[PDB]
Amino acid sequence: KRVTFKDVGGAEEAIEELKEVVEFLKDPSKFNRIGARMPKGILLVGPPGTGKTLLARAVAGEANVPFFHISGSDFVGAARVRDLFAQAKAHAPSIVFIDEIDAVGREQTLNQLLVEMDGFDSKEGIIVMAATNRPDILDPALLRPGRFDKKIVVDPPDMLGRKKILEIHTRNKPLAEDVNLEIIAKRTPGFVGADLENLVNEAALLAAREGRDKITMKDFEEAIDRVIAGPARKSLLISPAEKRIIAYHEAGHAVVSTVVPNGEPVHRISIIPRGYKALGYTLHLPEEDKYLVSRNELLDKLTALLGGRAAEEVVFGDVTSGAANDIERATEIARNMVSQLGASKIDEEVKKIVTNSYERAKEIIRKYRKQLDNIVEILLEKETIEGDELRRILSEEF
Amino acid sequence: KRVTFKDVGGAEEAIEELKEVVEFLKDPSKFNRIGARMPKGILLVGPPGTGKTLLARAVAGEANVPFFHISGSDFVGAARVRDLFAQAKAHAPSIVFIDEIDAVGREQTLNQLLVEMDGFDSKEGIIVMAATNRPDILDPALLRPGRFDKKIVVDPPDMLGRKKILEIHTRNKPLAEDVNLEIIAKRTPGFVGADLENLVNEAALLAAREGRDKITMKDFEEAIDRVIAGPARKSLLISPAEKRIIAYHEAGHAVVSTVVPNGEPVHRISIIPRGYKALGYTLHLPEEDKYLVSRNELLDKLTALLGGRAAEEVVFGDVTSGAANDIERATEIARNMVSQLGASKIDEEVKKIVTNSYERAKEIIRKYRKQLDNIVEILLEKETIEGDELRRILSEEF
Ligand SMILES: Nc1ncnc2c1ncn2[C@@H]1O[C@H](COP(=O)(O)OP(=O)(O)OP(=O)(O)O)[C@@H](O)[C@H]1O
Ligand SMILES: Nc1ncnc2c1ncn2[C@@H]1O[C@H](COP(=O)(O)OP(=O)(O)OP(=O)(O)O)[C@@H](O)[C@H]1O
Ligand SMILES: [Mg+2]
Ligand SMILES: [Mg+2]
Ligand SMILES: [Zn+2]
Ligand SMILES: [Zn+2]
Repeated sequence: KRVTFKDVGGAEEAIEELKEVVEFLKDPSKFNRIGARMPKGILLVGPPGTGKTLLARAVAGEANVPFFHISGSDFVGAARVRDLFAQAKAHAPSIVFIDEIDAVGREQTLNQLLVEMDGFDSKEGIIVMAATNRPDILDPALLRPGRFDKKIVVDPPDMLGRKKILEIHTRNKPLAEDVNLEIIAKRTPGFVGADLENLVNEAALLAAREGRDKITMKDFEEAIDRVIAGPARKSLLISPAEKRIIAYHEAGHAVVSTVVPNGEPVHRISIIPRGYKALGYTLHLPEEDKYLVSRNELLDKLTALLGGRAAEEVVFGDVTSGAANDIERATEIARNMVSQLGASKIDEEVKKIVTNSYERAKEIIRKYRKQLDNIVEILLEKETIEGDELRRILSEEF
Repeated sequence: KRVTFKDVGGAEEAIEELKEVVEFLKDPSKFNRIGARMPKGILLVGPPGTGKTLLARAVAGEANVPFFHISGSDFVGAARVRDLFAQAKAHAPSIVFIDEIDAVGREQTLNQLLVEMDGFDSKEGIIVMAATNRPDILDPALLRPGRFDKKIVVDPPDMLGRKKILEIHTRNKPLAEDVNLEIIAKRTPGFVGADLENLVNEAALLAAREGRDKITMKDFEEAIDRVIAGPARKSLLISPAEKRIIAYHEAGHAVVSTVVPNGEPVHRISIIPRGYKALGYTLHLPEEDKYLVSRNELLDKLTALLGGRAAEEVVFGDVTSGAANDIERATEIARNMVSQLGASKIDEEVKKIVTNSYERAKEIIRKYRKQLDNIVEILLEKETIEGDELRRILSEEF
C-alpha cells in the first residue's frame, strides 16, 4: 500500500528534517548547481512501535521513486547486498532502505556493505536509509564520515499527538454522534501509534458482534480494558497512582536547575520523554559539551542531575529505575573531574564528591517544598507546560 | 455425533468468547462492511479432560458449517497439511481444527503449516483452531502476528459446574426419587468432566447387574468408591485432610495482600484453581506488567507471593509443591531487581532479598492468626467466596 505524510501523526520535527531529502530526490540539479553536498546515509532511532518504517515508506510516497528495501532479521548474505545496490544504480533516482541494521552491523556481509557505500555517486540522486532501536551496539565503522552520519530521533506521542493518530485510523469507519476522540486521548497516556491502531480494531469487533452498523462511545471505553489485562494483553498505560511519582520526579529537576547559579534554563516540562538523553541514548557522543572545564559549573551540573532522586526520597522515601540511572551517570562525571582538576584513594575521593552533591540537592527540595507542590498540581491537569505559560509560571513562583 | 452449547457445562467465559466466532461464521459481510478484522488462529489451553475438543466441535454445531480436522498424535506429513487447507477453501465458510498441535509444533511439516497460514483470505469466512495442554513448549514462530494470536483458557469446574455436568449426562436415563445430584456434586471435589461422565456409567452397571430398571441413590455412592481405588482406578479426589492444608495456603495469600500498603485487591478465594497463572502457565508473556519500576512496589509483591508458604510453616511445619514453585518465581524477580535498581557477590545479594521478604511474611501471619482461622472455617463449608459477600467479610475482619 502507498502512504504519504498525511498518514503520520505527531512527528512534526522529523517531517521537517525529511523535507530536505524529499526536495533533493525530486530534483538533484538544483542542489548540484550551487555545490551543496548531501549526506550518503541517514539513521532513524526510536522505541519500538513509533513509526520508523512508516516514515521511511512515506518519504518515497511524497517523491514517487523506486523503493528497494531489505530486512536485517532475515540474515549468501554478501551477494544479496550486492544485488540491492545494482538495482538502485540502474534507476538512479531511488532509495535504498535497510531495516534493523543492528541485527547485521557475519563479518563478510558487513564488509560488503562498506564497499558499496564508497562505490556509488551521490550526485545522481541516491540515498541510503536505516532504522534501529538499539543504536548503542552498532559497529563504530558505520558512523565515520562518508557513511551514516546524520541522525534523526523519533519520539512517543503526547496528548495532541494521540488525538491526531486516532482520527487518521477512523476516517473510513462510521462513528456515532456520542463519540469524543479528545476524551479517549486523555485516557491513554503511554500508548504509541501501534497501540492506538490495535485499539480501534478492538472497538469495531464489539460493534460487529451485535450486528450494529456504527461504533458508539461505550465500545471505545470497553476496548481499553480488554487490551491491558488478561491472557492476551498488548499495551501498558500509566495509572493515576504512577502519575504522581513521575510528576514529582520531573519537577525536582526543574526546581534545582532554577536555583543554582550555573544551572541551565528550563523550557519544557512533561510526563512523556522527548529527548534522546531522556530515552537513554548516548549516540557515541562525548559527555562533555563545553569548551571550558571549571569546578563551579561541574558541581552545579551534578547537583541538578540528582534533583529527581532527591525529591523521591524526601516526599515518598522510594527510588525508581530512572533515579538509579541518574546516579550512575553522576559517578562517571565525578571520576573524570578528579583526573582533570587535581588506586584506592581515588575511589574514596569520587565517593566523597557524589555524597556531598546529593546532600546539597536534598536541602534545596525542603526549602522550596511549597513551590514544588504547586507545579505538580498543574502538571497533573495538563500533562505538559511550555512556551510563555512556563515562563510566567516560573516567574510568579520563586 | 452432533453437539451444541447445550452439551457444555461450567465454561461460561469461553462460550462468551466464542460467541463472536459463531457470529462471524454465520455472516462475514456484517464484519466486512465496517472494516472489522478477525484473527486467523485461535488457541485453546487447559488441563486434560476439561473439554477442549468438545468446545471445538460445539462451535461448528451452533453455526452449521463443514468441519475439517486432523490430529497431531498421528504424525507424507507435509502433503496431509496441504490437502486439509484445499478442502476448506472450496467450501469457504468452514473451520480447520488441529488437535494436539504441540506434538508437531518433522521440520518440513511445520514449514508447510506456516505457508498455508499466509496463503488464505480471511474475508470469506475461514478460521483455524488448535488445542494443547503443554503451551510452554510451542515453537515461538507460531505466535507471531498474522498467526495464532488469540488465547482462551479452559478451567476445571467448581461445585455448581459439577452439578450441571451431571444433569447433562443423566437426561436420557431413568432415575429414582431418592437421587440428589446436588449432594453427589459436594462429594467429588477435584473431578473434571471426563471423570464425571465415567462415574455415571459405573452407577448404571450396578443397577443393571441386579435387573433393576432405575438407578438409586446408593448406586451413585458405591460407584465413587470403585473409581478411586483398586487395580483399575481412574480418578482422584481431595480428601478432608488434604482440604485443610489447601484452605490455609489460599487464605495466606489473601491476608498478606490486604495488609501491605501496595498489595492488590482480592476478589475471589477458592479451593479450585481458576486463572492461567494458578495453572502454571507463562504463555510467553513478560513477568513485569507495570509501566513504572519502583522498589517499594516490588518488595510488597514479593512478600505477598510468599504468604502461602509462610502459613504452612507456622501452622503445620510442612511444605507442598505449590510452595516450592512460589519460591522459584520469587528468585527470578529478585535477580531482575538487582540489575535494574542497583558474579559471586550478586548471588549473595539475591539470597539476602528473598530471606528478608520471607521473614516479613511470617510475622504478619502470627499477628493476624485469629483472622486467618475465621476465613478457613467459612472456606471449608462453601468452597468459594466472592462478590459482595467477600467484601463484607474482609470489612468485618481487619
Ligand atoms: N505516528 C503514527 N501515525 C500513524 N500510525 C502510526 C504511527 N506510528 C505508528 N503507527 C502505526 O504503527 C504500525 C506499525 O508501526 P511501525 O512498524 O511503522 O513502527 P516501527 O518503529 O518501525 O516498529 P518496530 O520497532 O516494531 O519495527 C504502522 O502500521 C502504523 O499503522
Ligand atoms: N464441560 C463439560 N461438559 C460436559 N461433558 C464434558 C465436559 N468436559 C468434558 N466432558 C466430557 O469429556 C469427554 C472427553 O473430554 P474431551 O476429549 O472433550 O477433553 P479434552 O480437554 O479435549 O481432553 P484431552 O486433553 O484428553 O485431549 C467428552 O466426551 C465429554 O463427554
Ligand atoms: Mg519496523
Ligand atoms: Mg482432546
Ligand atoms: Zn531524573
Ligand atoms: Zn501459593
